[PDB]
Amino acid sequence: VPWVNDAGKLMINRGFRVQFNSTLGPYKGGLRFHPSVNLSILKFLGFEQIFKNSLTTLAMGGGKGGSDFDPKGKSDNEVRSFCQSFMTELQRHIGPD
Amino acid sequence: SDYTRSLFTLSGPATASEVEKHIQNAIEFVKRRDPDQVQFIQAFTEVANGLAPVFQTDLKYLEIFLSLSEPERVITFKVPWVNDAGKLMINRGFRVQFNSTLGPYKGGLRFHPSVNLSILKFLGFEQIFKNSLTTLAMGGGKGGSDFDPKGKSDNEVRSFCQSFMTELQRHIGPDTDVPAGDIGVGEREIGFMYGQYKRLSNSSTGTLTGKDPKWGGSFIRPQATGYGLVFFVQYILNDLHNGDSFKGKRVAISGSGNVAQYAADKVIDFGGIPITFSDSSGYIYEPNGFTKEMVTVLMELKNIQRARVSEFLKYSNTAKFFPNKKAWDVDTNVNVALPCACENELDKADAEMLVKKGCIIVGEGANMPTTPEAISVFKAAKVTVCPGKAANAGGVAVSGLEMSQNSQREKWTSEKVLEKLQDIMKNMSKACQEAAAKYNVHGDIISGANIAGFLKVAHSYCDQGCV
Amino acid sequence: DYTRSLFTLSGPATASEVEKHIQNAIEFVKRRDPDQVQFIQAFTEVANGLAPVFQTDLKYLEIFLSLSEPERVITFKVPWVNDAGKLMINRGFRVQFNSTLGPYKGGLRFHPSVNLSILKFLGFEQIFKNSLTTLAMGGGKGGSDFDPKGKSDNEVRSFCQSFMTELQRHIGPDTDVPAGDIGVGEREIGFMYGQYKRLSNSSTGTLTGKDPKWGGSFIRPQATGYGLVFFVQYILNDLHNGDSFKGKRVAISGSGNVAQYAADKVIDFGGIPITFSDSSGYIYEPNGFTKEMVTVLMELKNIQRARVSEFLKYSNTAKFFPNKKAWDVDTNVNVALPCACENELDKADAEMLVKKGCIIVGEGANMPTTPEAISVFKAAKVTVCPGKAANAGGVAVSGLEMSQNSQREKWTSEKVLEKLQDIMKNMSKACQEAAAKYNVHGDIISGANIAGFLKVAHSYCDQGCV
Amino acid sequence: DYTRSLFTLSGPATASEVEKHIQNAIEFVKRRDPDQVQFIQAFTEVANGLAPVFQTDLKYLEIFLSLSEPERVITFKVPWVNDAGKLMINRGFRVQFNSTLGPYKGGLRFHPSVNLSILKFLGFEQIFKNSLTTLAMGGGKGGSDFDPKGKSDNEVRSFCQSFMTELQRHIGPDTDVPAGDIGVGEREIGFMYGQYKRLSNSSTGTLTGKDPKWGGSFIRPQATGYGLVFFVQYILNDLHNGDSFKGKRVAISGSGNVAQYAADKVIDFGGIPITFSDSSGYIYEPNGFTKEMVTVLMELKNIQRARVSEFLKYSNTAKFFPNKKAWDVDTNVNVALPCACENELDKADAEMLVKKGCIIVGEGANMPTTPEAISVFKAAKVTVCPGKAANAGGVAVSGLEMSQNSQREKWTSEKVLEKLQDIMKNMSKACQEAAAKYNVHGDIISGANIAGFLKVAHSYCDQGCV
Ligand SMILES: NC(=O)c1ccc[n+]([C@@H]2O[C@H](COP(=O)([O-])OP(=O)(O)OC[C@H]3O[C@@H](n4cnc5c(N)ncnc54)[C@H](OP(=O)(O)O)[C@@H]3O)[C@@H](O)[C@H]2O)c1
Ligand SMILES: NC(=O)c1ccc[n+]([C@@H]2O[C@H](COP(=O)([O-])OP(=O)(O)OC[C@H]3O[C@@H](n4cnc5c(N)ncnc54)[C@H](OP(=O)(O)O)[C@@H]3O)[C@@H](O)[C@H]2O)c1
Ligand SMILES: NC(=O)c1ccc[n+]([C@@H]2O[C@H](COP(=O)([O-])OP(=O)(O)OC[C@H]3O[C@@H](n4cnc5c(N)ncnc54)[C@H](OP(=O)(O)O)[C@@H]3O)[C@@H](O)[C@H]2O)c1
Repeated sequence: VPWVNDAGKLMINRGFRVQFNSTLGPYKGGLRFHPSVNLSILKFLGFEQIFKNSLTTLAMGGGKGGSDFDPKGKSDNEVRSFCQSFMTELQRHIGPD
Repeated sequence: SDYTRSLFTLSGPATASEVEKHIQNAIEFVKRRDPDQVQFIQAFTEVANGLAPVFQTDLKYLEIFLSLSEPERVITFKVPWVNDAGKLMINRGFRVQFNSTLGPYKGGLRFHPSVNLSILKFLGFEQIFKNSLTTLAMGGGKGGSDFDPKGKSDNEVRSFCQSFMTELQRHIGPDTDVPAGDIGVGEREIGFMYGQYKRLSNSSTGTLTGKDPKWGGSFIRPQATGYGLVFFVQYILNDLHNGDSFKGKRVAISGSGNVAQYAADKVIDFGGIPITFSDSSGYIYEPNGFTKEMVTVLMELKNIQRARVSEFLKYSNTAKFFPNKKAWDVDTNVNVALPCACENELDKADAEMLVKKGCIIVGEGANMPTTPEAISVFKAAKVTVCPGKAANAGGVAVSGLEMSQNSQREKWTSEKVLEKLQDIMKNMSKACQEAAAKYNVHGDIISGANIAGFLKVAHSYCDQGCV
Repeated sequence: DYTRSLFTLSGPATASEVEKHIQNAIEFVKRRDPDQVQFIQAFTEVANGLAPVFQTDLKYLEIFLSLSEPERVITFKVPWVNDAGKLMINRGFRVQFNSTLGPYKGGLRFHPSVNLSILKFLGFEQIFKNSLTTLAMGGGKGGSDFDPKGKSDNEVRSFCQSFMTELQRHIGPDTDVPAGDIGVGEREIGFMYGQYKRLSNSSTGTLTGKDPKWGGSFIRPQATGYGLVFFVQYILNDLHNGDSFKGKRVAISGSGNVAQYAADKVIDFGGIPITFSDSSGYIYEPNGFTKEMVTVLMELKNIQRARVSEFLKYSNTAKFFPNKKAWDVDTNVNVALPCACENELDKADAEMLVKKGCIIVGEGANMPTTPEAISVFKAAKVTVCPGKAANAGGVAVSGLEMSQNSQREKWTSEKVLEKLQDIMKNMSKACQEAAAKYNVHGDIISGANIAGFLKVAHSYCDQGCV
Repeated sequence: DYTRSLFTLSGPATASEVEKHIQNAIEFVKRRDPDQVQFIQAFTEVANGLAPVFQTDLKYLEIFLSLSEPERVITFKVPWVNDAGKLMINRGFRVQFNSTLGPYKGGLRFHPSVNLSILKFLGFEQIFKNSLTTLAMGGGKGGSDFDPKGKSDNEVRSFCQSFMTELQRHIGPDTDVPAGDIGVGEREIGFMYGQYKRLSNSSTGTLTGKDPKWGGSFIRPQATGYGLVFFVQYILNDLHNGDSFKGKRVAISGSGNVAQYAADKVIDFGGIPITFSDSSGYIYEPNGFTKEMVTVLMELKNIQRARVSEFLKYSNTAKFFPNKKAWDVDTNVNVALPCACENELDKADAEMLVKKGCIIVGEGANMPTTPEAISVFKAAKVTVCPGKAANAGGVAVSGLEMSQNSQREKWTSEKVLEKLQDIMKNMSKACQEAAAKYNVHGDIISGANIAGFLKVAHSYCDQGCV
């Protein structure tokens, strides 16, 4: 995820979307922006999310995603720039169904 | 002019010691992001250290290099398939789409139980810069699976290939990502995957390379790496050794596989005399050289009989075999050394032998054949070393020519493909020479290959807005 | 003709009949777009240039009218954030005028004056210039009212990325291949290419003018100047009974890329370039500029950004005349190549050139020769090669760039140059033949109008007039 | 507020300062589109109606200006072959103005007067009318200068199919859902729907106004008239402390669909409709029209296309007055419902109605009440229900049609009617609350302007101002 901060400097962060299971429905799960984020954590949350979503009785599968992007210390405009760049790639892999 | 200067935090010239520290900071940052990707960390380190002269002119290139070390896209996916017993099996599939600045992601697929993300990232990262060296419009990538072909029936490999391509087809295409073969993926696997891709996409395009000539394949594929090595060395001899040539030169070749065989054939076309071949058991030696007829016999022994080099004495009264020794040990003057066997095969002692025997140039057919200590010996002796990442790129170069033929919907003759491969090696050799002279030192082709490969990607990356 | 029944007007017509029908067409265009001053004027000028065709068959006027409506125009909001962090909104356009002969092809202009009327006039004319190249290219034009002046590199990047975020939805390697223009050079093409590649996840020839390292072509810098000389050389051969540039004194105006490379190619053909110019004046070498002298001039203009007068420091034979046009030079001139700007060659300049011995004019710039200057040349039987054909070398090489991308093969410089020369050979022959066919022999301006129009018109009817 | 830093202007301003800023905004809109007279007037009128909002925070003026640029406008040539076998070319349009709250939504107009300025003005206002419905709908408008008058059914079919051949590329059930308007009724909706389904190979709610047999909704013909009466009914309850239509004599102007169905719903609520009108005059029933009498009037107007005077043949009690407006009727009038045309209710008409006892005006037509008429009503404390809210019933039911298509379920007539009433219930409440918050209490005209705008502006900032 390349994005330009308020100082005009290019920053590069890592984005993830773990699409774990779609048996009962579309992948469903939150996005976490935090410096601690990595594949192991998102897989653990996404794996468990399959079965919590199953318990709801609704047609929802399991997934989880996010980035190591750290919101702390960032201006509103810097968050906007990262969010737009993050979704520029993510949109290719998601959708209402 | 410079349109991206404001984007970079690191900038300006730097001393050698400042660059060494910054490289350490970059390495540590890469480690923190991927603490246990040992091969990828090592790959980032080796490429970075080869670029110190560029970083000394402008530290912005180190920031660009770090940004290139993050893949644009990595796809991991479950691959379900049913074996011949009717049991469900699950394997992991990968496609590392590392960089597309110069063109579509390009890189092979490996099916082997050792495959994991770290290995595919190290191969994909280095592949960006070799593919840049071909001068062709190709990015860098790598993929595969932990699926183990050993012990599997043809039908089981077919089942896996179809399920694997069922997911991969979603992320590749003729203008996006063109995979190829590697360990565990040869013509059988390329054929099975191409059929599945064609069926799902309902199209006939050059989305894989390594295809059969009957459906989109290219000539010169078996000969590409050996021929390209000899083409590269020939041009270095003319440009850097004032009109020198392979003509009349005794050429010690190590290895007896496809690279060694076809390097010898092209050496003969250029008038050189190949005197040796080798394998893990020893080396064979012809005092007056091997002819094309003799190479043909050796090719049959290795490719059909699967014999050792010693078997060749059965066919030649002049041949001599020396057990448990390297080709570099041969007692005769050697003017050109072509290591085409494996990494670290030419050590400090071998290089010292070769200098005394009269070696003027080394051409690497294998990957990293020359040890660091051997390279230092060659540098002091003024023996040119042609780096493998440039000299053995003929195989990937022909894969690019296969893409060109598919885009043009025209199958080229053997002669046209060969001329194009030769022209690619001419421009690659000139670019390595020019980069070395401009940035580090004249005649250091190893430095020139590192610089020329990187800079084309980095400048294009800035042209494109660093996205 | 399988489309004959679709059109009401048919058969030959007198000049007065053609004028009446053209007036009815113009009025219809005015009612549709009452205030698009530039577009109405462009439709009028092209229609009047096609009178020889309309007199043979009035059906062509109805075809011309149906071509005057763009297939598709897209206007869109472009939001972007400047370096002060403030949201700015600009208007973006892509006029996809006609795709009969190939994908919509045409440049992008970033300038505060840009509006729909201007882009429609440029896009309409671009259909017929692109037709003349003989390549499979349609016609279009686009851009934005974004003003690059005063903008940082980063602000141009932000705008370019947002602009292409919308534009990518409507373009493609087989659909619409834009290029550069005023305000859109190497910087902007690179920023837009990167954004397009990221969004489409593909590496294709959807823009031309790219750097040779990623899909670009050789000869692009030299394309317009080289093509101008190729075209004049072939017109001299075809229409002036084997004549050539050899031994001819050539007055060149301008000292930019077009003038520099036109001079280089003139020398290759044995011509003698005697002048260069800029806004300050013109320089003159009585025995000509050599390739070495041109190289010195190129260094002065491209590196030092100097005036032409600086060249006198490097040549003792050179003379500088301030505040004068190259056409004023006191010597025999056989060829005039205006390569500076529109309206640089006026009636008085043309009368001078005729007296100095000028036999042919080649337009490297856009509309350099005024209407009265063209009348003087026509009455004197001095051939004028229209810019729409003669300066088409740039768009020609952009088409060759599309071929190289489709072939995924970078041609050598020599192959591109041979391809460009063959294009200019066929263009000159088609201009000559069209002029002769319609009874205005030697009128290369008419021949260029007819050849460009007719290939589009006939192909349009072949395709069912959709 | 996460978008504050993006806007240059911020903070409160006096009324005169806001007037200066609005003038600067108008001048900017004028320079961008110098000759779009209708659009400039629409921007001016909406901006002046939002002055109270701008006074609290000038950032809302910058947001309003950014909304005035369409996200996307597509213009395209429409070729079709008429019954004589001749090729005709018309211009097609789709202004996709704003999608902040949902897919672009707005009708299509086939009329020779159609141009970009008119469609932009209608599309811009459609953003805020659709916002008022509380439904997830953006704003848009489209059509063609194609003239249906004099055309055979087959020619309309040919044009509709060619028109949708291009339009389908830019619309979709989640992208843009067009509807009917002048020149585009059931016939045209059916022809276009068939073409869209064939090309897309899908059956979705990409058009509204469809027949109930294939994706259509009940209450579509009655929606605007019924919704007008619902809106006034709730305003009477909310602002006039429990008042209602019951027992009220209602002067209605016009005799088309809006007037007819408003009269029917007035009767349902216990009101007495006393007048109808057309360009020739008005008819008057001293004891009111019954539902049966309205049914006779509907047959006369929709079949036979007769004048209102023709109703006197069917009623001995009816009186006809030539060359006069309904507001002139000599009797006590409690409610006025202008359902004919813009500017039909002028200052003199408002003074008459106040004297006759009028307590509320409900606008079925677009801008029926002149500014001077509005001044008279405010002094008399007569509430005016703005058309942009009161006549939103048609677009509201178009949204309910989208919901039924998304659910693949046809609702009963009663369920659609219930949802339409609830929408008008919430719309009236939102208008009053907006007026109260900005200290224009009881000014439903301002409350409708503010509620429609603010939902879009706040959502626009929520979404990052893209
Ligand atoms: N062909 C290509 O596409 C290509 C491209 C780039 C780089 N390369 C590199 O080039 C090298 C050889 O390629 P190839 O196609 O010739 O492979 P190959 O067909 O396996 O031949 C390798 C040869 O080297 C010999 N060898 C291995 N280890 C040896 C040792 N320790 N001492 C002496 N000889 C030894 C092998 O003999 P044994 O049978 O006794 O092992 C064999 O004759 C490898 O490093 C490969 O990665 C190949
Ligand atoms: N190169 C192409 O492919 C291309 C593409 C599109 C259009 N054109 C047209 O070709 C012409 C310029 O081509 P170019 O690329 O060579 O542009 P350029 O590099 O800017 O050079 C233009 C030359 O003309 C001179 N000039 C401008 N106004 C003048 C005047 N009033 N009197 C005398 N000289 C004057 C300029 O000198 P100063 O330094 O004093 O301005 C400069 O030397 C223009 O008509 C342009 O629109 C060319
Ligand atoms: N129906 C909707 O959902 C909808 C949608 C958009 C806009 N509108 C607006 O609502 C109003 C009417 O809607 P509608 O569908 O009921 O239209 P309609 O079916 O045409 O009815 C309009 C009525 O007004 C009359 N009229 C026109 N000009 C008049 C005048 N100067 N004096 C007196 N009567 C006059 C017409 O009589 P003649 O036959 O003599 O003209 C006709 O009876 C218009 O302002 C229109 O813009 C309605």
